[PDB]
Amino acid sequence: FQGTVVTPFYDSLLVKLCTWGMTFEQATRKMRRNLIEFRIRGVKTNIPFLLNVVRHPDFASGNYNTSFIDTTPELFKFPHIRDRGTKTLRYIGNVT
Amino acid sequence: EINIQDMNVARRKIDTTNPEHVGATMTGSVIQVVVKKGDSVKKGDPLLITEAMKMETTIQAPFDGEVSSIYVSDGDTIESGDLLIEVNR
Amino acid sequence: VNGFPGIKHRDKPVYAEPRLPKIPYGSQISPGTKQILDAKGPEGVVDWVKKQEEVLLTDTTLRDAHQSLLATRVRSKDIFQIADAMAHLLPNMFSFEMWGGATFDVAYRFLNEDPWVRLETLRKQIPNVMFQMLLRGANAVGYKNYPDNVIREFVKQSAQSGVDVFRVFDSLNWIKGMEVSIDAVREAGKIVEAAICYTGDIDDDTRTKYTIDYYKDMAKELVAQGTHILGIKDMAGLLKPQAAYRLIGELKDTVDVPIHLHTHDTSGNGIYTYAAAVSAGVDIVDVASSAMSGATSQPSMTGLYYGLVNGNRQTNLDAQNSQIINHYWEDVRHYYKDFDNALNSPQTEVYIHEMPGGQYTNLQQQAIAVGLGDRWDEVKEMYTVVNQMFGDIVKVTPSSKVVGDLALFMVQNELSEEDVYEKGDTIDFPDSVIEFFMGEIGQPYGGFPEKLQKLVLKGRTPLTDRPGALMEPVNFVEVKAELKEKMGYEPTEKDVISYILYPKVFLDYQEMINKYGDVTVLDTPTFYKGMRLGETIEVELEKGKILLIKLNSIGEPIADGTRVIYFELNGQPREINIQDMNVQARRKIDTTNPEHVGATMTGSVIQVVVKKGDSVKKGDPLLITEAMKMETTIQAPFDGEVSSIYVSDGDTIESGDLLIEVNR
Amino acid sequence: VEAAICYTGDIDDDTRTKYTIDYYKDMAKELVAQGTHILGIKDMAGLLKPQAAYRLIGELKDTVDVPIHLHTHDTSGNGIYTYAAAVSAGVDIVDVASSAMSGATSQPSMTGLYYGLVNGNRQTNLDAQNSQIINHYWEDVRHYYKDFDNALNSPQTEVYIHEMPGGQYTNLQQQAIAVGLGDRWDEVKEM
Amino acid sequence: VNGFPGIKHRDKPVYAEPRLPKIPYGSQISPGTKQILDAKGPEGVVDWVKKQEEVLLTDTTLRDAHQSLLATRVRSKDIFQIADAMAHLLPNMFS
Amino acid sequence: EINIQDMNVQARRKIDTTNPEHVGATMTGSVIQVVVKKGDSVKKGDPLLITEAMKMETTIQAPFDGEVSSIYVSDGDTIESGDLLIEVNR
Amino acid sequence: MMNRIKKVLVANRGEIAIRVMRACTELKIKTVAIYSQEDTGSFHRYKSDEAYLVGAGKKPIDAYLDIENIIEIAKESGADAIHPGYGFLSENIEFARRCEQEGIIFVGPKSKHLDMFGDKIKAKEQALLADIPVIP
Ligand SMILES: Nc1ncnc2c1ncn2[C@@H]1O[C@@H]2COP(=O)(O)O[C@H]3[C@@H](O)[C@H](n4cnc5c(N)ncnc54)O[C@@H]3COP(=O)(O)O[C@H]2[C@H]1O
Ligand SMILES: [Mn+2]
Ligand SMILES: [Mn+2]
Repeated sequence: FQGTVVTPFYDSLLVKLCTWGMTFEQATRKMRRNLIEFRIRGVKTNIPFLLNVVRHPDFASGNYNTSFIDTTPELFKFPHIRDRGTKTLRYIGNVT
Repeated sequence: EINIQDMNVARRKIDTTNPEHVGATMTGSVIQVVVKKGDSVKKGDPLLITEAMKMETTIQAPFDGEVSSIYVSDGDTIESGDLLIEVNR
Repeated sequence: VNGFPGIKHRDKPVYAEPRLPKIPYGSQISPGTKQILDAKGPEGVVDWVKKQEEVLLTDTTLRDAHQSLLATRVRSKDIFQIADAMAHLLPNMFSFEMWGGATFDVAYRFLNEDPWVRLETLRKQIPNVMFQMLLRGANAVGYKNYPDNVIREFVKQSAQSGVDVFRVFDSLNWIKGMEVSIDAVREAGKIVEAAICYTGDIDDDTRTKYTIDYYKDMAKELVAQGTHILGIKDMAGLLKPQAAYRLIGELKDTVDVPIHLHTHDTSGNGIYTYAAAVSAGVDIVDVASSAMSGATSQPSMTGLYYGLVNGNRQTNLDAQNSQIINHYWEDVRHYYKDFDNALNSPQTEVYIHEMPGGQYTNLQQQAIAVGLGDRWDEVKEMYTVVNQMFGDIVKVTPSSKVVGDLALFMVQNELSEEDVYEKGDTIDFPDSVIEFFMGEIGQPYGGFPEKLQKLVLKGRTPLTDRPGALMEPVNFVEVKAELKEKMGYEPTEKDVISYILYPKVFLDYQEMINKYGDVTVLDTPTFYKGMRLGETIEVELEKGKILLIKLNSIGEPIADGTRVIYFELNGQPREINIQDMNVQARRKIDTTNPEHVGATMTGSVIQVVVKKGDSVKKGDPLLITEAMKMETTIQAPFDGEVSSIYVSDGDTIESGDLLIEVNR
Repeated sequence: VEAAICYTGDIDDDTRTKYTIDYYKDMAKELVAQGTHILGIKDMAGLLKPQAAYRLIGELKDTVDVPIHLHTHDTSGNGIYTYAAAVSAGVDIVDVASSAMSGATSQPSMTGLYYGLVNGNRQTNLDAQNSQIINHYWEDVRHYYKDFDNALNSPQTEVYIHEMPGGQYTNLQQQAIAVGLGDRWDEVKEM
Repeated sequence: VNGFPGIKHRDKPVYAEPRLPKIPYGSQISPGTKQILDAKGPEGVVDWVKKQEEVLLTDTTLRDAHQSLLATRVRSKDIFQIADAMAHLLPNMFS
Repeated sequence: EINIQDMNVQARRKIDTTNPEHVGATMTGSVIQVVVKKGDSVKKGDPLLITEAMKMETTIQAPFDGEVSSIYVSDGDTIESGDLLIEVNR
Repeated sequence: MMNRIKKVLVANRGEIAIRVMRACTELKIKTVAIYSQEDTGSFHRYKSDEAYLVGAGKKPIDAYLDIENIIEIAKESGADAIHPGYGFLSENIEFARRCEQEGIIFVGPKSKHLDMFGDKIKAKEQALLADIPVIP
């Protein structure tokens, strides 16, 4: 929740996000949107990784198994953050 | 919240409930600060050295961790309870 | 923001968490005197006491100790916190003195909490040891005289709510004065400990008024009047050790009830006097925890234990346990520093002036207040003189106040004893003196001095009976109904009695808890000092229901001094408004917000025409401003409600300054 | 020369066989032999209880033929009572302070002692009123030293367990707080 | 400007002037134990003590009392100020 | 040295104990009412101001005959014992 | 609506603690959270009718494994049942038995189920007995 302090002692879990559809594909579209729509600032999250999983066509297909993640190194390439906001605030902060 | 270094510039007390807050034990001044923000430290490691009627004491890390904010500088006058350094677990 | 009333406003210190005893879950409380009383009544307790070879102890830590040292400010929260350990660790006390004296009105008046609640809560936490109170016979815990039915009702309630031993005294040693209270305690099934106040010096046969025979005869009368235990109340700490041995020794040959001695350690000889009393066979003595003992308080319980452990007669106290309870008070006492102003060394002048423990600190205060701090020694000398003027009286609340009021009055007006006798008919004496000589606090031993009575009374006619016997009984039904209208809902019997005893403060209390809630729950440092920036506290509303509160920042004041305070409560950000009663760069309009009304030009404010909350229409006048003395009227840009105001008449302003906000 | 014996332990407890009355008596004899004019008994921790004082002084008066000078601290709150016993046993000289600088870890009040004894069979030669006058000065002067008036200033009966002399208690709590052990002051006392 | 070493730096309070005893000009100091010592030595003092029925008093106000309560900080100025009254008003102390 | 009224104002002074012209707060509280103005002429015992201490009122009196000088407090002002409140010239 | 369970102590933290508290409230059951020192600000503590510090003095994970203190709290609060969520004590035989001893319903299977499905071999033995395939 906004204002919480995550500690290192227990699980990191912030929220379990679940999506439903009449079909798996419908549920998949929603998982994608919702993962992207989340805004969480002050700590890093695993969302970039979940998105990679949920967008990967092996996931969409429904044919994956125990080894999928461990043998799919594309899942560990991440887009560069766009943090134009944050930079703009550093500038404003600095002149101020 | 973003951090900005103020190039051209009341003293805070420890929140007693938080053990990450390292406080002055006694009234005096700070002779030397031995660590930097970000440094990694182990239980008992030296954080800073303080003075009390000129008799030196070394404030130690209460546990293993990473040094966060520093609220005092060499020379600074201090009173018991003053928050000096924060050490994240 | 504004500090606590009556003290220097200073930052909340960083306090040590108090040392609490670890009581293993499911340890059982041992039964003690409360069980004996519940089973076999007063006489069963009395019989039990007679059997005890050891000296028994009453513990005054929860009442008299802090009345003497900390102006009765110890709050309930701090008392409830240690109560459970007291039940487990100190189960052999005769009693805990925990109610009466000044605690009743101080609770309501300065602590904003309810003494009945204190009594009832503690009663559950300590079910094994008798509870004891101090009752002024004539008027209970009140500030004046009250009809008999009031005194009777108070006692009835006190007894029901859990008081077991009533130590009943009268300020002049006037037995008649106590008769109602004594009878009501008998009627209620509880223990009567009627007390004789000690004064003078029975080892000096120069002093023929308050002699051992006086004390012995008074003992006999009180047994006859039907006390179960005989109290000796040495309120000024005047009873020296060799006098105590004789006095107790002789009283044990004279009456056949147990004796209960109460002293103060003002002179530093309290323990020694207790040692003598114990050799003479006294049954029970009054002690406090070490850390709340000494000086104007009771002697240390643990100090007494060790003073006697190797003698022929001991106390039944577990030293180590008492030491553990004591650690708590060592720590808690720091909270009350602003009230720990008693000098706290021996003070042997008491043997000359005879001011009781509390009144010394108290009367020094009034003397300093009134500009006489430099002449405190004269005032003490005058107290002594005035006591002689009154024929040598017993001095304890309220008789003591009379002697004090006159002593001040005469130093303030440069008046000698002779001047009073010469010019008394043309001098207007303080009301307490008039009331005293009218007999409104009862009849002194040896009667009033005639010459001085006539000169104070100024024709008025004394009474010779209990002021209260001649008072109209109170109609409880009528009062209850009056109070219900005032409170806005149905009061309890206790509410009613308190209202009657203390009407102004009772209603001030109600106002206060309607506005701020039951602040009794707050930890004492927060009660007295609020919070530091960045601090987090935990407020226990109730078992299991805790508010976790953090102070984040304090906003800048607007014109009327209102500030926004920014808290988090249980993770919820909360902003509340507080008027800063004593305020020691000006904000620009946010140009995007048309609710912001800004100075058009550089000048000053002549007049503000509206108030926060006022309702306004497009074009209405908000304020008038000046520019090289040519006036302009700033108008409402639209219909709305006036919000915050950032300027005051006279204020200098520059174009762009935010002046007023007008909500749509 | 007032050579002194430091008092420790508890001669009324015959569990404790090291520092017994005979120890004190033998040590008295040696010091007279070594040529002291007055015998000092220095009870630096305030451990000498009243009944022990009576015996100890009483017996020492039968043992040596020099005057005895008793010094205690009022740490436990029983100093006066202990002085009263000492005086009944014929002690010659005792150590007191002005009221306002007395009690707790200091000496018992001179004026308090005077009044504790004035009606007994043996007195002090002090002018009460004059001592009270001197005492007013100290009542006022003591305020100047508030920043050093950090002694706890109530009775403290744990001294009978730990036996820390008067000064060192305050002093050692300081070092403990300094070194981060303010929370564990009870452990330190046990140690 | 900088405060005194070892204490919280705070404003000087406003203090009461200490109550000093008024000793009339020309009052003479009574002789006490120092005279006995000067005349008849240690053994003269010892003999004097033996004759005393009353318990004698040594006053520790100027040393041990403030060593215990005020960390020995009582300054000479405050000690000299009362010393003359001590000589006149407390002349029967052993020491 | 010249006096200028500061029309728009944005630690409190203690009595010099040696100067009896300095009238000081006896106790900690606040000021209910100031009864005199700078320049007013007063007699020993006359009321200067009224102060509060846990809501119990006291009236600070003129220590002697004289002329009221500077005033350092206003109605409502919080005060601590020793604070200089008013000066009364002889 | 319920029979015996008027109040439930949720012996957990975080997500699952909140999950259980929501279910309870929907069934008009009162709830008791517990929280370690280090979770004093954790938001599960805000979602219960009552809350109590648990495991004072213990290391952080141990705090929510303090059987004695949890029971004390359950007893002192009048809890009829304890829901252990997952992790922590949810599969602990001792804790479940201890609920039994105090007459407090353990929201879960029986102690013997925890026993039999605790060691992987006796579970496999039970699968075999139940006649379902297994891994070599
Ligand atoms: N003849 C003797 N035998 C044994 N020990 C003696 C003694 N004379 C004095 N002491 C010791 O000195 C203490 C105080 O003697 P004091 O007469 O000063 O003070 C005494 C005295 O004022 C009075 N007291 C006690 N027993 C007494 C008696 N038998 N006759 C007269 N007064 C007595 O109570 C005080 C406390 O007596 P406590 O024994 O508690 O404390 C006694 C005891 O420890
Ligand atoms: Mn009393
Ligand atoms: Mn010493």
